[PDB]
Amino acid sequence: ASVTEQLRHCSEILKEMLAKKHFSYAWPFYNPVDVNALGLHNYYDVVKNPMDLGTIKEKMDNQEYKDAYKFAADVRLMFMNCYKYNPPDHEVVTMARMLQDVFETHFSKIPIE
Ligand SMILES: CC(=O)Nc1cc(NC(=O)c2ccc3c(c2)c(-c2ccc(N)cc2C)nn3C)ccc1C
Repeated sequence: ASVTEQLRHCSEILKEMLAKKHFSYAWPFYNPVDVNALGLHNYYDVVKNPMDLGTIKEKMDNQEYKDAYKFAADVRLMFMNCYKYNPPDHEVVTMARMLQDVFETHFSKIPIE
């Protein structure tokens, strides 16, 4: 479990989160929340550190993650932003949790801290 091998598995996890099979619930998370289109103008009063898969993929491609756990922190931040902002019963929370189930299932293969 070198850091290279771990970062390689994190790239595979991200590819899986962006894969076609999950599009039906992952699409709200591909790009920054479109606050202006949706009219969610209190979003930035609640969420001070936005994150989305496109941002994570740009960081991964730029070699910006030093280890698997910094990658995990950014992925989990994207999900926590959704859970912090949206009502727990909301449809986008259901979609977020489905995408998180994909992440957590695969991230379970990464050695602990
Ligand atoms: C404090 C507050 O007002 N909460 C709140 C929020 C909602 N939410 C929506 O109405 C909504 C509709 C379509 C939406 C979203 C949210 C999001 C979204 C937003 C943020 C994050 N982080 C991730 C995602 C995927 N994407 N799409 C396509 C409704 C009622 C309340 C009271």
